[PDB]
Amino acid sequence: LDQLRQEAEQLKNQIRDARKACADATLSQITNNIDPVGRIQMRTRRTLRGHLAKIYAMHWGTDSRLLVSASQDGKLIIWDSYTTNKVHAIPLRSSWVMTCAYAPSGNYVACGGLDNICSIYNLKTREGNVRVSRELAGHTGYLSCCRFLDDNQIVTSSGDTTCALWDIETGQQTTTFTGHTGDVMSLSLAPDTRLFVSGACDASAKLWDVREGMCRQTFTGHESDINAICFFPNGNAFATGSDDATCRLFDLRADQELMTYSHDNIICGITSVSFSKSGRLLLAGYDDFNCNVWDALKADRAGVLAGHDNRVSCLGVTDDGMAVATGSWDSFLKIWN
Amino acid sequence: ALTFITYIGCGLSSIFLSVTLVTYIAFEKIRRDYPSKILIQLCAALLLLNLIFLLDSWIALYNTRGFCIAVAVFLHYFLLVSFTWMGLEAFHMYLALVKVFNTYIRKYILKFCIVGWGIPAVVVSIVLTISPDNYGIFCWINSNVVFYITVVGYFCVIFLLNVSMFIVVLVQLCRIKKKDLRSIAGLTFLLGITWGFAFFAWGPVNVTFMYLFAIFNTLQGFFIFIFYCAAKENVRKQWR
Amino acid sequence: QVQLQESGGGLVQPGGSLRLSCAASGFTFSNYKMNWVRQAPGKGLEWVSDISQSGASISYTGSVKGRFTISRDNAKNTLYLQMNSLKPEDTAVYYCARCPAPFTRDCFDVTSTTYAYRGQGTQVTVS
Amino acid sequence: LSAEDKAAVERSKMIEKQLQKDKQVYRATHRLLLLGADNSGKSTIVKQMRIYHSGIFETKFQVDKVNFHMFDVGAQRDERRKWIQCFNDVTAIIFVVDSSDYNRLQEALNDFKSIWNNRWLRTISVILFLNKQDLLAEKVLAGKSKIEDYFPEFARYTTPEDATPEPGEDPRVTRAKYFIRDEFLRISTASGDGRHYCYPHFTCSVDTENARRIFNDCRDIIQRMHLRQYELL
Amino acid sequence: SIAQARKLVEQLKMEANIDRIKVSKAAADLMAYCEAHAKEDPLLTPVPASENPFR
Amino acid sequence: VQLVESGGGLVQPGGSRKLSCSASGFAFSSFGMHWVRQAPEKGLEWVAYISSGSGTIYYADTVKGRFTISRDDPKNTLFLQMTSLRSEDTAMYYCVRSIYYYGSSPFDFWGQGTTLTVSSSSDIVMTQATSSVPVTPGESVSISCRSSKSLLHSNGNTYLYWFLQRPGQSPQLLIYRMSNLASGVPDRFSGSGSGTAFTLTISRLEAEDVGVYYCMQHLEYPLTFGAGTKLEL
Ligand SMILES: C[C@]12CC[C@H](O)CC1=CC[C@@H]1[C@@H]2CC[C@]2(C)C(=O)CC[C@@H]12
Repeated sequence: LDQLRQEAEQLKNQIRDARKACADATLSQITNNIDPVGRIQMRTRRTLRGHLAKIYAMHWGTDSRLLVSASQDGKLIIWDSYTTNKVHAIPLRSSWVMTCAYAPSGNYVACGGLDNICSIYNLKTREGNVRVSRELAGHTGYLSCCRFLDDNQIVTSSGDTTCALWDIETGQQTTTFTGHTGDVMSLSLAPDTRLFVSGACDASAKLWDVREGMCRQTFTGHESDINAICFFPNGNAFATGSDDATCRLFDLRADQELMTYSHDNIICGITSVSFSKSGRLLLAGYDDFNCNVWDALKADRAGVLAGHDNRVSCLGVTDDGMAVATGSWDSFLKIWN
Repeated sequence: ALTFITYIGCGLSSIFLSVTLVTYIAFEKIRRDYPSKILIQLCAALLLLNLIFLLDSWIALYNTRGFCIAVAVFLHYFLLVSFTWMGLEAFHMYLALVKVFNTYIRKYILKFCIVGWGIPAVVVSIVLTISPDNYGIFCWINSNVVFYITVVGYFCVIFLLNVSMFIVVLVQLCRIKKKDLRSIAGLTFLLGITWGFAFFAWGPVNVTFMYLFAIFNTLQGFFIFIFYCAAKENVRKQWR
Repeated sequence: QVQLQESGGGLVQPGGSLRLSCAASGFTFSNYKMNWVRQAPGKGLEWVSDISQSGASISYTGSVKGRFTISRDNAKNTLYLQMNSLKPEDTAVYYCARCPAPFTRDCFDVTSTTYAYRGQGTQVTVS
Repeated sequence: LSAEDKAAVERSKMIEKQLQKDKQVYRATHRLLLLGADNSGKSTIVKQMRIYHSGIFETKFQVDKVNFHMFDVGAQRDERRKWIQCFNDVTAIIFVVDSSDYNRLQEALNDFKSIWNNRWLRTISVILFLNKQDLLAEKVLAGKSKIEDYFPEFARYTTPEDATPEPGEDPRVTRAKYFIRDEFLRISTASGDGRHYCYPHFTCSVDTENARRIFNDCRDIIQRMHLRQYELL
Repeated sequence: SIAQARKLVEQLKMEANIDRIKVSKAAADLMAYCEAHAKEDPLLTPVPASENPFR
Repeated sequence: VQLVESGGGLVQPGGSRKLSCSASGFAFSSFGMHWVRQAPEKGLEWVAYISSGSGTIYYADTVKGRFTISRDDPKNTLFLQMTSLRSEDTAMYYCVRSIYYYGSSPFDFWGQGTTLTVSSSSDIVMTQATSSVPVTPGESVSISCRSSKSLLHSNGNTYLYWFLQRPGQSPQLLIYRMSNLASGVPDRFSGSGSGTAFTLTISRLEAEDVGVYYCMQHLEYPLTFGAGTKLEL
């Protein structure tokens, strides 16, 4: 066994020497002559109220009006953030739901939590309500994030150290993604739906190819549990958020942390991370009851979105990148713009 | 005499009750629990009571029958609304400390607003219907039989409820600490336990007990501020 | 990478002495509570000791209480466990482990199987 | 607002009317987290209570007309730092202990240190159940297992003056009983600082009063929360 | 175990022989995307109120 | 999803008849439901609307004080009681299903009809000027529509709905809100317009699309329907 492990260390030594020789410059000095982002003042236009417990997760719709929000009361509420209306309410079997996704067709909403089941909800039903379209089961851990690929395929990150691509029409795993040694908290799909990064609690993020179920490449540099991960808008980079009060930007072509977003006054844990439509304003979401807005190229705060009363569990930017919805553990969601 | 302190006391009550209301309505983080929303309605009663009483003390120079009664209607209703909200603060703690479970009725504050603002609204209306002359004489009630039926007697219903819940709070707060002065003194000025000084003050027994009715019960709104707005850590954190 | 490489350990006699060092790379050592966990053969993991950031919160399990002592060094990023007098029911694989998150004293799932921020191990055998 | 907008604002208000009806259900039920070890009688505390009154099992019991949800974990892994944050607004935590065994008490104490001090599991009180008192009673009278080996502070210890021994109990058993409690309470009375409270109970396996013990403790918890709303505590 | 450590090494061998372009070129491409889509970011430059749909 | 109607017959003038449409196949409390009547050789004219979980009751001008519409949510039945029936009441009345939210499909399912034979301004005129059109299978026909008042609200949704009434069948929703396509409709149908003038375009006209085509305005509360555009062969 010791021949295997020492071989594994010198592969880590070969990778780290390859990454060190790959870094001729850094993003701090490539972007040191561009104009500063300035102060981005940003306030709440819509305080979406009506939840009964902590808003654990949300997901925007692709039309940038509809959003679903998951809470620990056993409800998914579909919201119209333009008018504060409640488009739908979805009661659940389990009130411990840790994620929800909005499909990019408007036809389905997933949810999943400690019940170890991804429940797909059919919204556009002829009979006139929401029902359980599919109880996707097979995981042996809590589902922490799920995202719809296109209308019949979903990848679910779970607490059994695995990610899994599921066919909703059959209920089965087409492919399974294994390799993480810890709890997997978040996943993010690239904007051509062929690769996805998963951030887990082993201080590493793995890029997976969804088409044959393998890990391309593993990204280290974090030093605690990654609770948040989000792709850059082009698809060549991704940022991460974790408990070490740092956010780190990882390019998929050159495997390094190009920038750490970390001040000394911040001591808490990042729970949610999402970029803008251009990837200039990395909005992160922390445990200091606040949402700091980082410049993604210069490592300075552009403003703090401070309107919440507990941990901001979820944070999402629209697909036209124009409103930010931050949901917290105080049962309120807030539309910043 | 006391008249003087009375005017500086009502002023010091009113302006620092106004600080309490602008804090609680604008800052939404200190309004989630049910004692906070009852506190706003008690402060809104006590704000409007002082302002009408200061209006009744200097704009009583008019000798018009209509408004002498009107202002005496408004001083009477705001005094009985404030007494009812003192009792509903006591009534809420029976549904928070004695009956601890199953005390979420939908529109809980709205049912308390019907009791707090409407049960006084009935009783000021019916004594005005029987004989309106009583209110219009400083315009205060001149009939003096309804002083002991509607002002004092309704207050005695509140005071036996508020003292009995004040004992129960001291009964409960002993039984944790067996198994702090700021905490007790807040419940004194929240419920009008210090309104029981009036039972000695109205009798000619001591000028001192007459003075205590003037220094404490006039500065109640000031003491609600420094025990439930200025003395809370979450309010002072959110002032920054 | 979070790499906790703990040296030391060996075939010591009963009553002997051993220092287990723990070199840590990839994280700021002064921001995290550190742990020692042992696994005796075929009876699972067991927490041994825990020192906080810059000391002053040292606590032990009962079986090693007067005997073993822990010391951190926030200069070389090194953790130490000095073992003074060893019984032969102390034979185990001793692991350098770390509190899950930084800036807190909240050590969850340190003794849990397949824990990420725990060392590879070092064998201490007493016979 | 248009014709379809004003009916959509109404359809929000019927979802207000449904969720205020479900807020009546949610506030009148009290979520409790059953988190104990495998050696302990955690499944027995499920079984005994539900007769008298999947990664999550859910046990509902009704004592004196009030609702009491109890959740314990099934298929969840042994890593317990990310899913434990979901139970941050539960009324109480039942920490069932196998007090009879001694080689796994300190693992339960380090479990108890982790729950009591956590930044999101703070303000949650723990209803401590110390199960297997009957087999602890047989073991101390047998005298086979010496507590002094695992805990070397049972020698300089004496039984407290406020102790309440049940009749027909040997003094060594009562000394062994209250030692395990005081090991479990100096964890709790060192970092809570009047934010949450520990309620220790010496319970038998087949005892039929554990619902009343939870209800008496849960009455205190919501009493203490209401006193903090006036800052009485 | 013996099975897991085989997988670790087959994963890292598959990870090591990939193509890595320089970080300065990777920094420039991320810089070029933000400058090209500068108008395509209402969070950066504030939208006029009429346009804002959440006004 | 079935909306079968009861009631209706030979009612003498000045009488009273109660019409009930039963709902087996969809949830009843979630849908705000209308009554639309069809005169024998004329078009469609809306008479009533009741919201889901009844809060606003809208009637037309000619049926305002004389008809009442009520709603029985447990029994899944929609009631229309009528008083003082004039001759014009003669018509076959449709039970109409509609939900209202963002992206919803109002007027999607219509009933079957119940024949009622009575014996011997602010409203938006939805003019059509398209009584008849000689059509052949395979060509691309255009059906025109004009409104008296502009239907483009400040939201951005222009409230125009299209219906297809087959000769012996109920009307069926084709496109709603100007051009939102309905679920069962083929992709042949396409809608356009500019707020006041409107256009429906059938591009691959088949045999089953024979019928009278109706327009709609859902902007103003009193709904009006067009005379009809008959695509005869
Ligand atoms: C307290 C109260 C009654 C309550 C009012 O809010 C404030 C007030 C005005 C002056 C007080 C009066 C009660 C009776 C008093 C105290 C007197 O007898 C002289 C001044 C009078």
